[PDB]
Amino acid sequence: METVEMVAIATVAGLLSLATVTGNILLMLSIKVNRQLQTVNNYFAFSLACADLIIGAFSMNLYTVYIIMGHWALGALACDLALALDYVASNAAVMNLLLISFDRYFSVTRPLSYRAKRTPRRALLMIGLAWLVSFVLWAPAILFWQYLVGERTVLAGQCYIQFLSQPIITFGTAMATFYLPVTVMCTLYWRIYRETENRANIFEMLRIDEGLRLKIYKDTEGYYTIGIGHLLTKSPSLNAAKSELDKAIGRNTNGVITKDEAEKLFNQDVDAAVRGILRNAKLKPVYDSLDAVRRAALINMVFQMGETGVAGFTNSLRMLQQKRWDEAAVNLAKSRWYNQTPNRAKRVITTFRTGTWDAYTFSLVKEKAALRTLSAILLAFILTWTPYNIMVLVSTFCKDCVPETLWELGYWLCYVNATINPMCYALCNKAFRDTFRLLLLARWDH
Ligand SMILES: Cc1cc(F)c2[nH]c(=O)n(C3CCN(C4CCOCC4)CC3)c2c1
Ligand SMILES: CCCCCCCC/C=C/CCCCCCCC(=O)O
Ligand SMILES: CCCCCCCC/C=C\CCCCCCCC(=O)O
Ligand SMILES: CCCCCCCC/C=C\CCCCCCCC(=O)O
Ligand SMILES: CCCCCCCC/C=C\CCCCCCCC(=O)O
Ligand SMILES: CCCCCCCC/C=C\CCCCCCCC(=O)O
Repeated sequence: METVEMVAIATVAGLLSLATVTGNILLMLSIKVNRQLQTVNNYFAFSLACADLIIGAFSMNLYTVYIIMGHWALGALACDLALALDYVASNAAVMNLLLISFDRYFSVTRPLSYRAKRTPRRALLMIGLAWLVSFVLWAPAILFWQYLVGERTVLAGQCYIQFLSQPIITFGTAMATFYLPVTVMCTLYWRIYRETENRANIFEMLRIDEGLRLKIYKDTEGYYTIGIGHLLTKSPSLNAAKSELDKAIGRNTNGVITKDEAEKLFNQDVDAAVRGILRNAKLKPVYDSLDAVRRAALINMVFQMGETGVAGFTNSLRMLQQKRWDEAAVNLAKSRWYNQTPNRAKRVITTFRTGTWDAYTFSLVKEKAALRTLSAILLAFILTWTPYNIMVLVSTFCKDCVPETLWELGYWLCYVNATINPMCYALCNKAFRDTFRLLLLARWDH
């Protein structure tokens, strides 16, 4: 190729590599230097940054030299090893995105059961298996295909994957590395968004009715409580309540906690309440029949009265499962509950009557940094890997239709995912953005 083309491509690919190596190092150092970033989900982000660092420093630079030189000069053994390192790191990134998606899925859908298992030790176990599965699946086929076929069909001065020669096998790998992971992650995201907004509404409902307290207080029984009726301990000690609070959050709070930390505790209490409802033979048929809004009004009653208290409304529960909401509203209002808390009872009864949030006046979806990051890193994956996967799709129906140049650009677009991944964290998380700025200004300072 021309000397002018060699300089132009080397500069663009070089600057892209520099942006990839810098961004993923900044992401890794951020989790290392900042304690507030040292969360179980950020262990997977560190693992993803490791895969993206190989892509930036090794894959990108070595693939660009291969295109510029127009041939492979390092030999057949260096070639297959280079391709093995490349494919395993690229798949490890996809596996890490699946780990981020599943962790976010189980922590939102199951805040009680899953957070018993959500320790850093289990995150490290899942990270290692993800990297090991990527290796066991792609490296043996990359290196030993030539021995199983009986010949190395890749010429000297050429470096490419031998088993990806036929377009149907390329499509097979595309299904396993793109089409199936994307489908799985999208289905997981629709469930995470629906669950998050559903739980938020229960949180905002009880914030109006029961009340939210950021500091440790004593309940009616005299036990230390926090947030929306979250029991810390039954022990008559302030320090014991503080120790149990620091255990539940993971930091030295010393009495005071944030709204988001109180929401985390409340969602464990919602899971504990729903566990009791399904285990109660008198509350299970009505709960299964009610919609998301009317289920929350039943949970509201469980948080105030208790399991057996709501079960006392034999007449009312029967009319709610029969979808006769005007009838059940009359029986619910004619009780000791309505007389004790008239303002709260009317709001809950109206919720059962209408099946809407008109009694409370609710705000739109508060898209938390974690939800925004997941959506950004998933869209980043779809955007950068779509060109190559469309080329694979047209390759199956069109033999040798895709030119050498297009494959080279489609390969380079897949690597751009590694460049834009730390940008997604910076754009969605304020704690990452500030640490990125902090580390960059600290590096410029000698
Ligand atoms: C480092 C290196 C050196 C070379 F000489 C290469 N030759 C060659 O064809 N590649 C490909 C580059 C793209 N990569 C993708 C495939 C889709 O999944 C994400 C990774 C597969 C190997 C080479 C890579
Ligand atoms: C086991 C891990 C795999 C890594 C080992 C593969 C060998 C890679 C060697 C890289 C040396 C860099 C030389 C740069 C010139 C490239 C010239 C070319 O081949 O076109
Ligand atoms: C050729 C080089 C390949 C190296 C890949 C190694 C596999 C990556 C392993 C995972 C890194 C561990 C992630 C957890 C770090 C915790 C960060 C912290 O909070 O201190
Ligand atoms: C775990 C780290 C291992 C990485 C070591 C990399 C060493 C690669 C060395 C060069 C291999 C060249 C061997 C000659 C192959 C034949 C060349 C040809 O087909 O023209
Ligand atoms: C021959 C190709 C060479 C490529 C080497 C890089 C590929 C990574 C391979 C698998 C190692 C598995 C990583 C396990 C480390 C555990 C890290 C942790 O979770 O703390
Ligand atoms: C950031 C954007 C910059 C993009 C840089 C990459 C530019 C590469 C573009 C393609 C030029 C095409 C090269 C000519 C190949 C001819 C092969 C043929 O005739 O089939």
